[PDB]
Amino acid sequence: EFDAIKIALASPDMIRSWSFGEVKKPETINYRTFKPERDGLFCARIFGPVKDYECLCGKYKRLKHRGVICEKCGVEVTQTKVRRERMGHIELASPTAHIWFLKSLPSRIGLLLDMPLRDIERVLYFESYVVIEGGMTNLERQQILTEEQYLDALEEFGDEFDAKMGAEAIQALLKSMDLEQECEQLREELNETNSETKRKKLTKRIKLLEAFVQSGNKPEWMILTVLPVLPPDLRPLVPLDGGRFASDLNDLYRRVINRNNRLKRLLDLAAPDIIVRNEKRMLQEAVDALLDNGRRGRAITGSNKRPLKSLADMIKGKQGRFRQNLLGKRVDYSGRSVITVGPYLRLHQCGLPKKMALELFKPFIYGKLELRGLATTIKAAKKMVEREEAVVWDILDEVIREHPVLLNRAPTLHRLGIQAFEPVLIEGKAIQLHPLVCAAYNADFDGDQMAVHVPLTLEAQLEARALMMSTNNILSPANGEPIIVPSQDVVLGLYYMTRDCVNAKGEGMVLTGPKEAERLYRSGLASLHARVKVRITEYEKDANGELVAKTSLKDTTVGRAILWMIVPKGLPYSIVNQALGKKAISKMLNTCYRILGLKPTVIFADQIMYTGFAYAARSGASVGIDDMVIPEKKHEIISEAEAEVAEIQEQFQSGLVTAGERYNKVIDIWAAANDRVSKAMMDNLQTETVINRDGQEEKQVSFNSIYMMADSGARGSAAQIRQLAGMRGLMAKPDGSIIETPITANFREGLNVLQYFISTHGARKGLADTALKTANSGYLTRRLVDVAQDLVVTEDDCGTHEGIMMTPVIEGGDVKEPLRDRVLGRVTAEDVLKPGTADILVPRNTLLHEQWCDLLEENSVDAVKVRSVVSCDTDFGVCAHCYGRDLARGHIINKGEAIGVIAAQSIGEPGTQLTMSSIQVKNKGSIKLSNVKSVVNSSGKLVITSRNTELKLIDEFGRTKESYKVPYGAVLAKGDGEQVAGGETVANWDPHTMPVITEVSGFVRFTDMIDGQTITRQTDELTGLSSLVVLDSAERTAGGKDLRPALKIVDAQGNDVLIPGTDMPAQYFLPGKAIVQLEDGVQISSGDTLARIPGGLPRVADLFEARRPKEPAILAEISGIVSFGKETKGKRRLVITPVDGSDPYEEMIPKWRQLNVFEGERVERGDVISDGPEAPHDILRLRGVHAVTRYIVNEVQDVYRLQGVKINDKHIEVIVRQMLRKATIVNAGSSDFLEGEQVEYSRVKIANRELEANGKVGATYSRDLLGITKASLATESFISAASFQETTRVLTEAAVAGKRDELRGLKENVIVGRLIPAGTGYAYHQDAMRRR
Amino acid sequence: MHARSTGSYSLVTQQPLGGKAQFGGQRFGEMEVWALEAYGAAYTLQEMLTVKSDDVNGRTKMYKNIVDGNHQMEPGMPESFNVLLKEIRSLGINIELED
DNA sequence: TTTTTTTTTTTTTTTTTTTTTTTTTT
DNA sequence: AAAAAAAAAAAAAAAAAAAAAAAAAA
Ligand SMILES: [Zn+2]
Ligand SMILES: [Zn+2]
Repeated sequence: EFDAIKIALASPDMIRSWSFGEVKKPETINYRTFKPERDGLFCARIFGPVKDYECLCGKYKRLKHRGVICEKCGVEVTQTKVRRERMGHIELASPTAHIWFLKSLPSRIGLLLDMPLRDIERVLYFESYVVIEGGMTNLERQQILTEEQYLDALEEFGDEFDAKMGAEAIQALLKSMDLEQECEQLREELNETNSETKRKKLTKRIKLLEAFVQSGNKPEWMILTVLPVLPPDLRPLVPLDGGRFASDLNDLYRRVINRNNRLKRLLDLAAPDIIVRNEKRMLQEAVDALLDNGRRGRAITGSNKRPLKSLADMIKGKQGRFRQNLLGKRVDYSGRSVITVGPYLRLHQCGLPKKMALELFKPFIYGKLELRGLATTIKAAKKMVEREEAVVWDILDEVIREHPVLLNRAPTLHRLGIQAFEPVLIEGKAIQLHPLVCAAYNADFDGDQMAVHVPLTLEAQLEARALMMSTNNILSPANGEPIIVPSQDVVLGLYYMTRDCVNAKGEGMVLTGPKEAERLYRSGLASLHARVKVRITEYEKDANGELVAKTSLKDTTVGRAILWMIVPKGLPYSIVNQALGKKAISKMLNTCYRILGLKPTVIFADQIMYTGFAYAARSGASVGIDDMVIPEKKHEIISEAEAEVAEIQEQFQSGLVTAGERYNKVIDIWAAANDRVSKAMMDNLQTETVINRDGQEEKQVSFNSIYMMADSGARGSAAQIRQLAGMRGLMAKPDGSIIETPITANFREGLNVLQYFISTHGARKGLADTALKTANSGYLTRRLVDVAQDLVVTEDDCGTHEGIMMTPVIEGGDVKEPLRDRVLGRVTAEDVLKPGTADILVPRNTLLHEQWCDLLEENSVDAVKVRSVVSCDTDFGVCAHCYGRDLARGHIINKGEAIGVIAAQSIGEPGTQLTMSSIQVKNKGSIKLSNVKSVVNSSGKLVITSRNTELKLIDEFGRTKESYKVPYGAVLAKGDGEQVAGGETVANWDPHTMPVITEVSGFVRFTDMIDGQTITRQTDELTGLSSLVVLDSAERTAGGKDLRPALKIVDAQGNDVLIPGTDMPAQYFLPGKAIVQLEDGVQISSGDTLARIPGGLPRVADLFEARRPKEPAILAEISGIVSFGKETKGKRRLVITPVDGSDPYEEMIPKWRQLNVFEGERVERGDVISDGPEAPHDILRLRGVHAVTRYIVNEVQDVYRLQGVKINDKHIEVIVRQMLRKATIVNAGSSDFLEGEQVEYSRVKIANRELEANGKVGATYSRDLLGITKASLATESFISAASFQETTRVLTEAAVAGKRDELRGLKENVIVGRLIPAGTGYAYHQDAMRRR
Repeated sequence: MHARSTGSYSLVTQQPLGGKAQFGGQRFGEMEVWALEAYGAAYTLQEMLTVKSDDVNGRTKMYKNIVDGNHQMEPGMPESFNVLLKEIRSLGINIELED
């Protein structure tokens, strides 16, 4: 309908434009009759008639006279709605100061005039003075005076000089100030002045002044001269049940009117200066309390001693209108009850108890009734329906013929927790709910009470049936897996289908088709499953969307062939020819959707449900005590473990071992025994079925119910069945330390008092942790949504060439996430270059869906440059191509559809599910190295002279299937560009001790080694060959402190050896506390040692907050040769000298850290200095946007994968992009924004973009990595901030800025109550945007 | 079991009451608001929080549509926006709509 | 003479500020 | 060697999770 709301400062002309009268008298109501008073708080002509089209005099009650005013009472005959709307005003003889700017803190006025707040406060309340146009006097223009020095000024300068007091003086000051000169002088001071406090206050002053210049407001408007007054209806006078009239705003306005009238009367009578001073002070205080009571000192009171309510109160606090009525409300036409299944229903449809239908649709039934004319009047229709007469049910069916409704759950974590369905009228008193969707609702049938809502407008029906419909909601938003996977029971039946018994009825014949297979099964002539060749037909779509029907014999189980019918035509048979695990069936649905679209998937899933339930009933799948088996070896294994622990305890008693070591070995052997028991029982379970084959004997997979359950993946896991049959492992204590004695017994047998007691400790710890985790996950999810409420898709394509690089992930072991998953559904930024080089494998800006991804996979594409949202160049939004596929839908994301909310919600949903040496290369491939700087040691092996080195095993194809981080000086049996057999130990090293391996070879002279002052001669008591020991700084004398321990290699001639690539000698300095092994007169080989140098959900939350770690891993700010600086000035100083750049940057370090780099090393920026936790912000400002984003996504993905839940990275991409929206300027350039000024990225981006579009230059900036909560605070949407914990500062800033608040943003549209500019409304809004 | 179609409004605000002892209605939470926002469904959220929890023309005309058999809404604008706007106007604040 | 006002019969967290210490230049 | 600016670390102040009778003023 309209566009961005505009805020600004009120003006007296604006005020009188809005107002339509003055309340010159303080009366409210006659209180003898019920008529009002003329020009009172309730007035007729000023506001309007109390009643509908009735003059107060009563001259014109007729609609014909609408609009024309009477003359007896001068009342415009009109609806009383005008009274709700018409403002008013009060003329103020003296200017009144606006309290909001007086105590905004930072007070706008105090710092606009550049004046302290105490002084201006004293001046306002009429106990001081202020110089106005001081000119050629002994008095500064800004100076304040008091009574005695006011008299002094009168004496010396009773002439032209003028000094005033109070709000009138402040108004004169505000009129007598200049804007452009202030900007000029302040800019000059900022350019020249170099005091940081001065710089800060000046940038604040200049930003405010230049904004106000940008604003059309005038400073005197900050001073009130005419006071607007509320319409009477919004300040109602409610008569209680008796002769009494209880709103305090009426009292405040009455007091203000009385004070103003008395001030006018005194001025007419010309009361002395002190009396008018006091009256003005009282009027100012009255206006202040009216606006803000309690903002000033001790507030006025209401009833007895309790404070009354002011306008700020009306707007602030929980009772404030934003927090009062824009929040979780209650809803009519809503219901709730506990839920049941009714499996015979369909996922496109839901149950609903008949009574709920009766009460919910009363107006609908009334409309259909009066349409049929069964009872014309509404009251009779109400009587008919409450009587529950016969015909009403026909009407109910008619209205329910097509009228979907919303079903909801209380803990609405992810968006499927609300969902649209078609009701069917069901008897009873509980809601039948479709089975599979419950898993999406994660709502067990423990007694969960779900609620129900009903859309009203046909557009809402369209939205529900088109958007919130189960048919339209089959895949998760977090990722593409079908959320409709069957959960626990029907999966058992299907597993029972596709499993073979070697010999039974119906084993060893042939069938022409599945139909006779079902016929024979139902006959009981054949078993449910047996290997049998049967002819089946498939219908393949390899052609250009054309069916090809082929047929052939296939060996299969009877149940499997019976299942084949339910498959749609498109799919093949190999997919069903397996055991059909939960993952297997999940990918079955995945294939069905990916090949045959949606409706065939829906029908297929429905029939899967029905048939699997039916045949699970046929199964008689049971469970019994005998069905669990305890291997006899459990007794023997436990006996062996008891003997071993007794032996180790005796060994400890013998003193060979310690208590700690004793306990460690004991728990190790207990765990090993438990593993043996687990293997024994699993073998006993899986293949227990040993039977004749129709011959002698055969062993097959077991048909015990428990193994069918576990292997089917219906419920549980290996650990739980391990608990059921065997020992339930080792329990920890409340302190968390694992207990020495495991749970020797198992559940099937009895558990002693103690084992149950400890298990209860553990379980209760888990329960309390679950409760705490629930609360914390809820709070964190709240944070994630509120930070990301704004972001929305607004453009298709940013036309950007720039994107992220995506590769598989290897932590130092197996690849944990492949390239196919990370890249799917995403539009490539750069084309794919296969290693058939000079091959554009795919276009440059195309979406990558499953067929393309598989093409890439078989093409062995390892690293792909893909578009990302962070790289999006969308002004005030995001480009669709930057975002790629909209998961939960097939097509690319559509225009307008917002994604921040769904991203936050998806990432937050599993917050409940979260938790609160040497290397043996396995694969065979050639050796590649990264960050490579190595040398052949004396022994001939390859050692690495680069800390950040990493080894890749280039596979036979060419891709890096294995990657491992190589520490320093590692032992390599091979080298780069060579071949290593699979399973050959090349990666090995000594993790302890930091080596002093030498780059070059030559005599090792004592260059700068002072004995007895710098180093000490410590003798070894084992062999005899001692070693010089370098002390630390503090232990030695200060004289030896500066004397460095240096090891300079020299050739046979004694001259320095020039290291290749440079001329500096091979000096190898040492740190403190270093044992210098070698001595003078010894030549060394290359790579030879010289001396012996001695998480859960909160983690994710901190990563969002990006909190600095306890000991950050310091990185190199700037590239260049490193060097040491001043020593022990609290911290040691390092300086990097770029070879050509500027050196003087120095960095302090607490030298107690185990440093990494040597003194004479030349490095690139963003290079680790101290090792440990890594901050994000350093990565941003040194590596860049891509590095920090990649780290964050990798870590969070690792966490969620560790917990077993998968989430698409794009959600983290968008939350990170929002997290970094702000930035700090580096230079103003041609732009007017100040140097250190902090500004939102998009603003300066568009600004310098347009500036460079002209001949002018842009500006330099630096993106800032702001914490999520801080970013939420720092948002241009002040309406959001107004509803965010405060109104005073927010509205002061908005008014002084006069910001035209974009409808962009999400909560704000809800807060004002207008439509979302995200979904349909977006499109609608565009029409409005097209209209304007 | 409990539901409601058209009962009494709360004294402090024109919103449905809650609970069973008093004939209230189900409570729509803010996470449910976020989920609605998650779906593209726009009119649903607006009417649910506006006419199913205010506008005199909106609810009256909805009654007329439903009794007439029409299923359609004039969204208009819910007067609470006007309450806030004129409250701000009473303050020395020039806040206004735009084209 | 009547009505309104004044007086007598809770703890935790965060942020803002101020003081002291440390670094730098004269 | 000494003065002054800047840093940061501690402290505390602010925010958020009742009726009856007498005196004074109109
Ligand atoms: Zn009249
Ligand atoms: Zn873009």
